[PDB]
Amino acid sequence: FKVSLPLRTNYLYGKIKKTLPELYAFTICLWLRSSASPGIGTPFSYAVPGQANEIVLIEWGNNPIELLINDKVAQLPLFVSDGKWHHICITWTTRDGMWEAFQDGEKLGTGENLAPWHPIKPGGVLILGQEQDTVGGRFDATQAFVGELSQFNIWDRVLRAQEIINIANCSTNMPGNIIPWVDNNVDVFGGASKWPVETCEERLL
Amino acid sequence: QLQLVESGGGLVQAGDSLKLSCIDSGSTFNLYAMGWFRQAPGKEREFVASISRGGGSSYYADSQLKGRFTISRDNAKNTVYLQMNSLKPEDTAVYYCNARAGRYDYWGQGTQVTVSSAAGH
Ligand SMILES: [Ca+2]
Ligand SMILES: [Ca+2]
Ligand SMILES: [Cl-]
Ligand SMILES: [Cl-]
Repeated sequence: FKVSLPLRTNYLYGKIKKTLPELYAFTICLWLRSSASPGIGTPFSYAVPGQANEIVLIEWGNNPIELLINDKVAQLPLFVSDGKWHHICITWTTRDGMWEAFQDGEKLGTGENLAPWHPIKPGGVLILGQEQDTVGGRFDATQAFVGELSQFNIWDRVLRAQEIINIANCSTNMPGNIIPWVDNNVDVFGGASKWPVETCEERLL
Repeated sequence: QLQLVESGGGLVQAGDSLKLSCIDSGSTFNLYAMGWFRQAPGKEREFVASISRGGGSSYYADSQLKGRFTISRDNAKNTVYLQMNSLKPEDTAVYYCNARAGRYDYWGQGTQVTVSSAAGH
């Protein structure tokens, strides 16, 4: 299924029902399609007490898309603000804070020194379509994501290149061992809805 | 004959300003034409600007950079500066200072500049 976020607001959003444990590494993958053109905004964000920008993917207005971990920034080589469906995976490891960015199964770059040695704080709130300024709230419409999201999954390891290809190709459907994409793990609010999603091939048409 | 140290860099928000400085410990600074280069993540080190020994002439990589950056020097302080205005995220890079005279070229170790739209927001 897909989540539909049809309008730039500070009140429509999805909420992952599960929280995160303390992560020393992760992979976050998802399909997204954005209507919005001065920047896709914020497909997802993770806020904890102490730090509302604990994990954030945000392309705010006409700026380079950024990953925040613990409010520390890296620019990613994702190019997904073309109004078409795209699959993305981000991997990261506490060890030397090394990240990788994959788009449509292809690795587009890597970097180091993003929040190195910082474990991800457990217990926070994962929001779809909005950027958090408090745990679970204080949304900003100029940062909101407008469009559709599907197959948002989180694992607590760095998936291998080959696994990402298969996910991007949807020749795999194995759910995130931490955050699975299932109906009862994805609540919607304020106008956000859920719908059957086109097949992988239909999308990329 | 030269040991350059850059400073003034750090975490800053988009739209903000910042002034780098580059200092020689020695006392023959005015022999040298001075320059700033920068290197962003997985990209080639690129020229920003240079300034003649006396500070009467300066050169920019292109008009976009010239529009927002100013190179200057103070030979009394053995220092070259880089004023950077209206900083963009794409200005994020290690900034390196560079001294040249005859066939001798010297470099500093660089100072980190990070410009983020989203950090803090
Ligand atoms: Ca925030
Ligand atoms: Ca915000
Ligand atoms: Cl709320
Ligand atoms: Cl697994």
